[PDB]
Amino acid sequence: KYEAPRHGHLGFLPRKRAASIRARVKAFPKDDRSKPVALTSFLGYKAGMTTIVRDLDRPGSKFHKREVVEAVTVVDTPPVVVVGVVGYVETPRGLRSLTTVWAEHLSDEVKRRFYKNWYKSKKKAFTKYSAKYAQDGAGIERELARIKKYASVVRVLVHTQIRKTPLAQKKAHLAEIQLNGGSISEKVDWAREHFEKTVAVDSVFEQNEMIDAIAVTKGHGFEGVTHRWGTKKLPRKTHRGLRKVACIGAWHPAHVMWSVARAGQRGYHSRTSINHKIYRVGKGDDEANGATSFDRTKKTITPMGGFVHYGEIKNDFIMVKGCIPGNRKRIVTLRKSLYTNTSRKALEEVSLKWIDTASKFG
RNA sequence: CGAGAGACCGAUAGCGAACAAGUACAGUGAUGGAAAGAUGAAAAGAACUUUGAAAAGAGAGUGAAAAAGUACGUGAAAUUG
RNA sequence: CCAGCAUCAGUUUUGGUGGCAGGAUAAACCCAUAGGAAUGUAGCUUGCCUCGGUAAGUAUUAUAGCCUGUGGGAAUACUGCCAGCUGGGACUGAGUGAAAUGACGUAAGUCAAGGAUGCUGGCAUAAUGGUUAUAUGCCGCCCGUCUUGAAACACGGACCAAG
RNA sequence: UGAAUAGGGUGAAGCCAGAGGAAACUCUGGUGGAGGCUCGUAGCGGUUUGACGUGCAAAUCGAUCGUCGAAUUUGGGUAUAGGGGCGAAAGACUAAUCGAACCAUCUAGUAGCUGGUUCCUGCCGAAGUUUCCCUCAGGAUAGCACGAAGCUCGUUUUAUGAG
RNA sequence: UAGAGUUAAGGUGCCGGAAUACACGCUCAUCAACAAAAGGUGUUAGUUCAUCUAGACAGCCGGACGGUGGCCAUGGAAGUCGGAAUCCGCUAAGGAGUGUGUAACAACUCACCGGCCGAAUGAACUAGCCCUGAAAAUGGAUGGCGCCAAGCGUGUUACCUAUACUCUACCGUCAGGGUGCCCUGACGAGUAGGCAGGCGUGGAGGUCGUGACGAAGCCUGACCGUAAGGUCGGGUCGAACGGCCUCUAGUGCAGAUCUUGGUGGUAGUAGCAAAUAUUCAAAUGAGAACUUUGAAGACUGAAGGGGGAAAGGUUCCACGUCAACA
RNA sequence: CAGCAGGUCUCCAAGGUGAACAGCCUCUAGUUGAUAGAAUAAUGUGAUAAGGGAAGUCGGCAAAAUAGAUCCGUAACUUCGGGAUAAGGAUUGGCUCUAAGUUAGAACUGGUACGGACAAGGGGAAUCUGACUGUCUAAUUAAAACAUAGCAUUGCGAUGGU
RNA sequence: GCGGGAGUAACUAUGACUCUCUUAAGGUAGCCAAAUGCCUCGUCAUCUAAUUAGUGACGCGCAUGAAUGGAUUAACGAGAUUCCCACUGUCCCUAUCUACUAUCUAGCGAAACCACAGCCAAGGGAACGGGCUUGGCAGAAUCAGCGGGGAAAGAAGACCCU
RNA sequence: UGGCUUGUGGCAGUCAAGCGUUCAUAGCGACAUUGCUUUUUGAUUCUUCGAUGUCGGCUCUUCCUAUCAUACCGAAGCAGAAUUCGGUAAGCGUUGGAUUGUUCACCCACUAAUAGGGAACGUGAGCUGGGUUUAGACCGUCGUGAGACAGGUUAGUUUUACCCUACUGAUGAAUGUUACCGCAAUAGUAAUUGAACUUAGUACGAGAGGAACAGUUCAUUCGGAUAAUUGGUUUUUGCGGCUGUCUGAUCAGGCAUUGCCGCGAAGCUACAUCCGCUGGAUUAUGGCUGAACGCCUCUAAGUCAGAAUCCAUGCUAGAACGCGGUGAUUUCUUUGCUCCACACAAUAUGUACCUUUUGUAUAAUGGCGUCCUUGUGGCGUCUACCUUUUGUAUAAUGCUAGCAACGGUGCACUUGGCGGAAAGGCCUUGGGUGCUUGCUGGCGUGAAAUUGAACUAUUUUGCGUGGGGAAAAUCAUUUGUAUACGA
Repeated sequence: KYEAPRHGHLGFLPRKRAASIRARVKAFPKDDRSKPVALTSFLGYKAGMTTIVRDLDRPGSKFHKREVVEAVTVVDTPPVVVVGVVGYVETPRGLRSLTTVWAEHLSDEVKRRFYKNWYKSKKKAFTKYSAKYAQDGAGIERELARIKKYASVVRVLVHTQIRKTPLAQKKAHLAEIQLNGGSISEKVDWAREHFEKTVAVDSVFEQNEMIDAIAVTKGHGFEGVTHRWGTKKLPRKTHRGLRKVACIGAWHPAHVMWSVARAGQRGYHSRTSINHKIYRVGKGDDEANGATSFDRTKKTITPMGGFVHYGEIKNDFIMVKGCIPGNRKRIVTLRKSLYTNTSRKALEEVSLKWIDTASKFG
């Protein structure tokens, strides 16, 4: 009953498909016990990268404040629209509300979405898009919600506004998003001014915190043991056992556990990557790219031309030094970081020195 | 070749074979060699009518009975509604 | 027709409770009186040191050990009784209606003998109004053959018919 | 005894000429003939590697490798049949069988060894021990109870013999 | 062979029926649950003795004396190396010495012993509960829950307890008294094996009885009770077979990698025949990618062109069919 | 046995390119088989590439260097029949011109490269045995086994030896 | 078919030569640690980041020796080791793209093939239990995957004795 | 082979005399033994012939620490530092080559440095087949010999599709429904080290030397993220060279020889880019007040400081963990009106105690009688939950109707308000229903109309009847960073 060393990550079991295109995360990043109102996460779309030629954050370096080449995902963040701020409190059973406080006017892309009109799946009943529901009487009793003592974290059901980013569809992408803030009272009080229609981007993301890069990754294949775990080939490479593996079980006992080196789905969950440090926030048009060299390929920010398989960016973006899962077209969900490691390098803006602009190709 | 009988069978028995069993077949080849019986008194083995394309499905006649209809005794089960 | 099980009245056998007694014996749950040996508690007096106590006298306040003499108590190992009370096995008898072997008692009769059940149950050959889906709960490891020894992870059936 | 090797490279031996040499060596050209000379196809042989083995042939298929005017390859006719035929040898070879072909009969040869083997109840029910064997998974005999007919103890008291 | 009457071996906190009982006791560690040499201020009892108001013992506090460096091992020996004498001193204590210290002096402490204090303390010897010695790999792993009494000894009490024990009847063969058989003794778990008894097929001397106004059989129901398998009854048959009375044979099935065949199984799963592109339109028709025809392309041309012998023998051909069969 | 990826004597010989009968490619001339469409995982089946240059695996197995024509230049030693294409270097086609008609000599330019499809040698240094060519285990042993031209003794006068 | 025991040279160290026993009587030319060596990482030089191969000898021959022959000695090979030059997907180091299928579908239609049953940890035990004792755990309609057990597809084991 | 013992023996405790400068234990240890144990190395036929296939390594699937290195501590016959030794404690890290078949044997270059033990050593239906059970041929050694050997050499079979389970991915369905997502009662997880800037030329020393402790950065290596300044691939779509033949020829265009061969960018990726440590519980050990026990000291009362691991932070998830709301008439075993009145069929706090008949959860469990076979047949009427105990509706006056008094006590529970904020609760005005105590009167006597019937109180479900009311989608066409198919 031996062991051979840990080639590949064990605990992505089961390797379940992330059906919904936007990433979810049950364990949300807990409160900013500093900022009086925030959100927990936000929204993005994966677009492309640039080489930010700047200078180091770590100030005591041997080559301190030199020229530094760096990755950056420049993800488009249009602000999300509220349907209603749901006032989750407690009861003596559990995490149960009392009322929501609706928004009056929603967006336009609420037409096609609020349903589950898809084949081999359940509906919803005729809870369609909004008429004019509970907000008038509901807005005052969320004050009385904290007076219960039985009171929990108040949240807000949101939807996107799409075309603004170059993707042309008008059926919105849904999610609930938790409201953070100072205390339970404050994430209710200041969130009354949030449900009006649209929220702020800058409430959750302060410039130069960190931002944990969760999104939905690509489904690579039905990947075998070589790529999915990390086995080799045998150098004889004949017969049956080329890209196979050896042991799955063991003689004594016959019954093993969930470590075994088999084939199946790779990637494609709502997989969480850790503290990618936020570079800058730029609202409109600032940085460019497009340089005629081989580096890595096919995602170009305002060159001569545009991006391939996305569209040219004329919106409002947030720049994360690092990355975030998906590929082109894929809609992402940027969660914030609860444990912010390094000291916040805010107040002033971070350096942009110069950047190229030409073709990307020949 | 004929007759008679024995505590001597009634289609897995016994002569290879009860019946077109050496004949649709197989092996160069004296040879091996299976499937395989069946109405009634009289065949009268269904005219005629009606539906469907033939198959198939219903009324009507013949005859002692059609609760005998041609693949024609009695009929069980896996199989199979 | 055997076992379980049977109206209603009377009785045996075996053991105990509770009340009582004999064999045989006297300690006790607790039993008198006289003389001598002993020595505990309360109260008083006296002496000495010290603020807290102690020693001696106290038969002259009240009471006892252990022995001797005299006198008086004394329910039970074993064994039987009461059917007061309490639980059962076991026997006799009931329209009409026998024969043989008995006892004691009576103007009476009972015990004891000796003559005679009813339905299913296991299941091979001549039964009750019957086949049977079937909760819940408890018991619960099936052969022909070898060997001291296989439900066993020894051999040997889809299933039916021929031999 | 009949049929088959296109194409392509060299050339001793024999014989002559020309320059040169005392003479012979040397030395320059032509004429010419013997090849396991020699080279590539026909005919013809089998080193490596992958896929098959319930599939196309009862040892198969793909990629890859050898020889050829010599100890050359091949067809047809005809002859040799089991202790014989036959050998540069490997009992290779003979109808997928060859260390003695195959077919049929005597033959249902035989198996001191192993396995399998068909109603029930009742009466009633042991033994794994031995003298002994060219004798050992056996069996003559003896120990113990089968079956059937007719009949058969000891508890313990006096001593005697032996560690 | 069955229900009662009484109890063994052994159990009662709980899984799972029965004391969370009673009395006394060490110990409370979850002891209970392996282990020696060898060892211990847990903690209790008995016996003997040193020791004690004749001032036990501890802590704290002193005198550390004169002879004197006693003497002697030895290079040196110094109380302080080895070995012997064994005191005086001052006669209310200091030995010719308990321990440390420097080669050693130099330095220091004290049983012996002094001074405060004022009651039971201490060595042996014996016994018990504890306690130290004790490491290995899949999930409690020295119990599931867990228990500090729901542990254990000693003494006691209550409840539970073998078809045996035990009551009485019943089943099996045989004996005696007296037939017909009844009373009735002793035993009855069971494999080989023998005997007895009972059920059994084909067949038969016998054969009358039953039968076409409904025989064997098929199929289905009732269906006695000793394990063996057989009588009656219902739907139905269209000719066969038993009273009586006894004799005879190829005479009872679960099995040797067996035997005669169908049917199951993997399974409607794989296979569906060596990688020389196929696209589009028509004729005919019930049905057309396939026959057949046209347009167009892949493809080979020392053969996909041409063509004789062995061997086979009418398979060519035209006519004619779509069933079995590809 | 088979409507099986098979065994199976044996006939005839055009064009231009490359010796012939390789290859190349059209004629005379013939034809894609007794099932089919769409996507095109894991896994088994084809090629490309940075940097390194043997470091890896029983295993240079696998994989790489190189290649023609013509000229120069080149190693021990012989059974004198030999080794040589050793090593070490240099250049091509095409077109013009030499000559109004093999072939070779002069002359000019360009590209990644003149054999441009196709096609076409790795070399240096030390060492064994059977002389050479040849025979071989039919379903797990291609060799040092045995033969080989040649040589000797012995049987042995053939009416031999056998 | 082709010997033993004993004694013996300056000096560490050795036995030329000599004697004695035994038997029918005791070997030359030339070579050695083997397809044969117990003893032996023997003993020495050179090579190697270590290097016993390459190549240089040592003598310490368990047990070399001339016709089913020593020995001279050139050519030839799908046969056998090492050093040396250029170098290499074998590996470092894996990625990417491509042909065909898997996924999925139609048709007709295999294969040997028939145990009640299908958790694990501890415990007893025909002796390594999903199956038996306790305790923890364990639902069904469905498809694609992958090589660990049970021990597959199969033949009365290959060792081993009669 | 498995079992057994530990033979042959390994390890430790350790008798501790010796000997190391004095000196039983810094160290060395005569002489050996006791317990443990299963490793050197084997005793035994206990259990096995219708299989019990070998070694070193590649690859991938565990657990323990008889402990090499990382956290924490103490001591020396140790000057700091080099050197020497012992305790708490299993989360993680644990090299590259050469000799040799080969770990053993035996050597080198570094590096922070290169552990121990078991587990069918994962381990031939994943893998090599060098190591490892037969068959060409030769030598040594032995026997009369065919031939043999406890001695060596040369060639000489790894077949195929996993029945059941382990098991890794993807869909389909269960207390109205439900697109969409947060709790953390729980499940899976991640992990290491060095150098340099710099601390400091300070501590301490004869001399070589150079400690405590900070702030700062980065390089080996792993996983997840990874598509821009890198490195390459890109048959898709474009660009360079050579041969033959056809389309009538020239020519303009094609098939064909891998993408013919020669050179880029879609589409992907690394040889590459980005990122990564909170609170709680306690041990060795040291003290703190103070014992057991006049002094004393960490423990009996009393009371604190305190370790990688432990344990949680950080991320995934069938209330036993995808929480659960707004707003409202579902994919789906399956019947399906948004209304609500009457009637009917069965079950229940542990569904008791128990027992006979082919047939008891069940009345044995008001009282009395006309009828009346009679210990029969037949006819008529009916009084909670919950609690106490001998038991428990427990309840003594022939029945029924009417009236009066003490003037209290119980329950359901509307209307009206306040407040908790899901456990939904109470109180009181108007209103509704029932009960205590005492007295008095009557008991004759008849129809309308209709029928199949219940352990029918209660609760759940269903049918019949009746009056005012009423709405989402499945398919499929076409596509994605959605991709295996699904979702």
